[PDB]
Amino acid sequence: APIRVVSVPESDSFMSSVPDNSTPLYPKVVVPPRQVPGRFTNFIDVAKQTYSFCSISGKPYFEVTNTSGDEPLFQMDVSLSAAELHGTYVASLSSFFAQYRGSLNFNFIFTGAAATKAKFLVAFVPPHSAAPKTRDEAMACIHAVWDVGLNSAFSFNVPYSSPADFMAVYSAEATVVNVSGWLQVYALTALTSTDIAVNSKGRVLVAVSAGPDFSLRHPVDLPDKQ
Amino acid sequence: AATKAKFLVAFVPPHSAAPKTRDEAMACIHAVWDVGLNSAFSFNVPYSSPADFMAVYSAEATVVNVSGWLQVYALTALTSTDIAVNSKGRVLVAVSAGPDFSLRHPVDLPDKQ
Amino acid sequence: GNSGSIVQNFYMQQYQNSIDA
Amino acid sequence: GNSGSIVQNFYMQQYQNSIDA
Amino acid sequence: GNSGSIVQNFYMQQYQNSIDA
Amino acid sequence: GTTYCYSKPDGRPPSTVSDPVTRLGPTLSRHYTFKVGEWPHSQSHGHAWICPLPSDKLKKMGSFHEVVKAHHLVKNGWDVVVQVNASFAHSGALCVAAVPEYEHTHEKALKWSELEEPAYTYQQLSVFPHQLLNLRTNSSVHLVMPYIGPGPTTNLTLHNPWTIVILILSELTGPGQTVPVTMSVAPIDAMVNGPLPNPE
Amino acid sequence: GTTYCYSKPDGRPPSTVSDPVTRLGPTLSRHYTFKVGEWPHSQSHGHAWICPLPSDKLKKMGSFHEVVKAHHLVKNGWDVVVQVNASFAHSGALCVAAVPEYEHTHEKALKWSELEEPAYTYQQLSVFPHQLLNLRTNSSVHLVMPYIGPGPTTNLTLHNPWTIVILILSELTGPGQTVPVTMSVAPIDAMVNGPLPNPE
Amino acid sequence: VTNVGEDGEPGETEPRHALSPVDMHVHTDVSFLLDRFFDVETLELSNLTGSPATHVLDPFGSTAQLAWARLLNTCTYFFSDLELSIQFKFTTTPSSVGEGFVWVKWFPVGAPTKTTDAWQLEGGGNSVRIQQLAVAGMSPTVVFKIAGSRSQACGFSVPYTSMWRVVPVFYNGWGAPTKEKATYNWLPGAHFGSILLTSDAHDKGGCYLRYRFPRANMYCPRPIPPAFTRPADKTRHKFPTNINKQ
Amino acid sequence: VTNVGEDGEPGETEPRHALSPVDMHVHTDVSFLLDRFFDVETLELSNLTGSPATHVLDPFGSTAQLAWARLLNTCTYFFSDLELSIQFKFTTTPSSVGEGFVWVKWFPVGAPTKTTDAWQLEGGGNSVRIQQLAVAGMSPTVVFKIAGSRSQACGFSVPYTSMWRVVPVFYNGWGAPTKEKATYNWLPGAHFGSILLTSDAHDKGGCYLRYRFPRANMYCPRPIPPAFTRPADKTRHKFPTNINKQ
Repeated sequence: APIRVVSVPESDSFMSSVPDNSTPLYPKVVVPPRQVPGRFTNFIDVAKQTYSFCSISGKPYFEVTNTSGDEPLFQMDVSLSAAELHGTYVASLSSFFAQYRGSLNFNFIFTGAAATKAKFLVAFVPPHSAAPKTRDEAMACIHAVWDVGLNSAFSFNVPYSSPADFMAVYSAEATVVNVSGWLQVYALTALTSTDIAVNSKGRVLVAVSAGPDFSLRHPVDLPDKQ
Repeated sequence: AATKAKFLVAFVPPHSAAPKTRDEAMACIHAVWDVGLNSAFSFNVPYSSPADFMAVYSAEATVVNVSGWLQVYALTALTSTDIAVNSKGRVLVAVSAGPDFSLRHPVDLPDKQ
Repeated sequence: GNSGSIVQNFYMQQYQNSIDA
Repeated sequence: GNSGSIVQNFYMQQYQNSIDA
Repeated sequence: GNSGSIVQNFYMQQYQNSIDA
Repeated sequence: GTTYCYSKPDGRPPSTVSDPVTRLGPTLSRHYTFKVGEWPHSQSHGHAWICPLPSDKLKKMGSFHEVVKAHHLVKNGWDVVVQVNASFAHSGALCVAAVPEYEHTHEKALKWSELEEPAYTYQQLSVFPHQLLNLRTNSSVHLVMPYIGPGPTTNLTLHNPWTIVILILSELTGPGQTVPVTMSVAPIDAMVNGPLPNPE
Repeated sequence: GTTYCYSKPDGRPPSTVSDPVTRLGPTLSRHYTFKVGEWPHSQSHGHAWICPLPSDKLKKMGSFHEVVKAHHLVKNGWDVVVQVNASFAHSGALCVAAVPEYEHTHEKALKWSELEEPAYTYQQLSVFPHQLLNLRTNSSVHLVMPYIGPGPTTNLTLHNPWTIVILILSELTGPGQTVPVTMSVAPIDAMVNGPLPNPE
Repeated sequence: VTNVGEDGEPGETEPRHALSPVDMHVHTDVSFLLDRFFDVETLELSNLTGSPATHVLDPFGSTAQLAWARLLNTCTYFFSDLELSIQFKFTTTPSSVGEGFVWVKWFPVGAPTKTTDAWQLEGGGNSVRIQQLAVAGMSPTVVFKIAGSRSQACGFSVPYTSMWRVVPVFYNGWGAPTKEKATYNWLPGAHFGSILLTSDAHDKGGCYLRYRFPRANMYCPRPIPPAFTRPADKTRHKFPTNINKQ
Repeated sequence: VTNVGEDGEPGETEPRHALSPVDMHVHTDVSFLLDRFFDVETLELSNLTGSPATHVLDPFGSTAQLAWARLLNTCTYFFSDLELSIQFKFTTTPSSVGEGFVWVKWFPVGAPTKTTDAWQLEGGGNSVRIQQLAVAGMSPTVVFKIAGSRSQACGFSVPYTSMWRVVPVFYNGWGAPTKEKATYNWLPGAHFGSILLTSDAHDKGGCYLRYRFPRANMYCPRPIPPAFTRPADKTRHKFPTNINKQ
């Protein structure tokens, strides 16, 4: 009658994430009904239905002035480890995982006065020797022309382009699964105003959301701070 | 039977400090008990709290420790047929668990106090 | 989420966890 | 009251406990 | 008489005991 | 546009009070109008006006105030409209959010004040029910919030579930004058419990 | 036994107010309990305890008090029960009446007091809605009164339509102790108008 | 404006073809993430004798640079059950302990807590005394020996015992009528109960407490704090990793 | 009189709306409360040799400041089955014992009890003797070794063996025809039987007896004694607890 059993070598070990529960010692507790609004079941949903502001030089926006042209106003490399993605929800949620997949949605909100106007060219530049320095260079790439004064807000989707099905959350010296290129914003025209003495500059807030195809996998433990 | 008095019983919710006179407490939930109408009177102390359960073992006042006070005042003093024979009357006070009363979480007995 | 043994219900649902009202 | 394993009846009801008449 | 486990027949009736003819 | 915070309000009475609940009708819990403060050019991004509801202004909520004052517990939502008075030559933008259990406040508890939010907070305040108030497009924010809390009701003297945070994302530029921030608050589906003693 | 004074109460709103009227539910205008005074052997027939409703005791009417206090006009009836605590060896009788527009009061207006009624008044007080409180038969009087007044509503600060008169018809004899007179008052079908400013 | 691609008109954006699923968002699931053992806390054993204090199981307001700490701070209200793993690691010579029983007692939210040694065991002259509240009874007592133990641990599941329908991870108000700086983001009973570790070892070693949160429910998302510093403008953080260029 | 609310009339009470269920009174269930191990008693081992006495399992008339003690005194008649956990805790150096077998014998209500060492084991000169009633046989004998034992215990279930249909926790009369102060609240056989712990350890340590009462039935409730003293008039007792203001 006693059952012949063979003890596996990994026997008395711990294994932290076993797919099984411990023995219960305090049964039959019926818990009170928890009505309460706003329950969420998956972090990816709040990442997709919500936006955070980027950290451009410590502020949540870049500026256009009545003197601008050529040079890029905003530039960030496409990696969740990028600096301008620092204080964001999507970037911060990501540190819990090893890999990501999908697009990021950026939306720019021009907060310059109603008496103010400017036009922007926003480009997604794929991995390359070295990042364009002027807009005539970048305009060969995927880009959109944002004329404020048509819509004060503009959404741009940074796509996912890679031979790998997922890329790394934690970047490092450039690898083929580390970085996906750059996102740049140029001034197609400098800020014009009704009176340059009253309005000389206007600020574009830049916010990020997880794209519809965005996903995160492989939960990871936090490494030494840096 | 030759004696009569009227009582005002109030349930006072948590507050700075408990009323000292009945004109103060009568602003609260209360009932007027005229003896000589019914010799016995039942009063239900309700459960009023933001928490679904409160603590059995109280301590320095917390939000789940105490639920207020139960007070009984004399609306009128005792009257009698002869004050020399009956000068005072006693009201027995008994407690029962209410219909919605319940207890959970069995616990082991701590050091006596 | 994260219980994948056939033996996860070795103890009844009311003994193993709490029960919502 | 307080027996919640599927294995609580590993031994028959007449072996495990007493039986009322 | 005195065998009350569900596992009393872990071994077949012919292996566990003798068999009458 | 109206933004509902987490869900729409309900008039269900608290599951945890077996004592009579009084439903304050609209004509009793009315509506109150306040000036929150003035947004100046000098104040920088991250600066926020913190307005817990209500607790430092309960005394100015007339009717509602009188009723609430006399009872122990209250369950209720709020209907708030934050406005700004700026010209079409003013630039700037705020983010006005409704935060459940907001805390930072260095125990200047339940007092409307001003603080400097810590970056990851101003960047992510949009994660809470909110609306952006861009000075080139709009002048108002309208938020409606349901009762919320760890239990079915609370004591407004000790707890303010909802607190409205009006935060500067893009500084004020343009004409030299300041932009006054304004706010209307109306208690909604208010229910009151257990009457307190007479104040002698 | 319940005596209705002139008629039963109604919940109709005042014909003369085009502004929002708030109906106070029973749990808001609750009920209050007072000791009117003590009836002694020395006091003689004609002596009366005059209790205008409410006006000197409004401040002790908790909830109702808070709401009424914040509004200009009020329409409402009352449900009063006057009791007496005497033994079966006490002799005497009172007449407790509900009088509309009672006056005499030498302008100790709207204050519960004691006076000596003038004969033709104590003899005929029974002409108003009332009930006799004979000490050999009963111990209580129950009167329910509708709103009454020259106009559809009033300002309780300046007018008390109903005033309860507890009058001695047959002096107290028997055991030496006094007989305490007691009274419960409950505002009924109360309707309130026009909210007043904040008290700053 | 114009919407989709290649004319380059103002407001016009180019075509994007969304990617197909693969992972199904399984890993970002709230209850999946929390149903695993986390090394939160480490704690000292109390001697069998004296008047020890119980340790409250409250993993909520943490600052620890660990994944469970931030994660638990991502919502405003929380509900979950609990599982524990208690281990015991020597800090002296393992041969100091020849028997080493450890009594563990778990207390539901709200349980009375004053204990003093009161239960005497007698044997051949010498005697042993254990706490009033260490004895097996109403609430769970677990007893494991550390000596030859192949794992010097124990473990069990316990339910949500709070009186609140949900635990407020953040609370804008006070948990007591007296408004003391102390009772500020407070609320009594916003936890899992408390434990009492008691043993003749006590010196000789410590414990290791791991929590597992089965049946987790989170309410009202909140901002998630950074974890690392901000790199320089227009750069990327570069971390050591599995992948990395050799 | 009048009954329900807000007119304030004599005898009239205000409205109360009863609360909805939640916990379902599961925890106040008699058999649920008793089906758990309780640390009742602690006892000494007898030497293998001599004429030891058996220990009667009677948890009924207790004064112990423990939850099982009062609880068992809440009814007039009781019926339940029984489960035991016997543990063994050293009171000397664990290395004193190199083998340490412990013989446990349980006796049903009414069993004969005189024993003297009588069963000899022989081996290489030296010999070992065990009690007449420690040997395995008619009633259960359990043998466990304490030495390397990972738990130095044993445990088993046993049934209600009394001849009474119910055990009188209180008895207004005498259990014997001679009415001696002794046999007063008595009645023979109002218990669970008796055990005999026997071992070459005996000095070196003691036991720890835990009882579990499956299938409990209580009859005729009785008053429940206080447990704590009476606080001052109009005050409240204040106890240390999990909750408490920090």
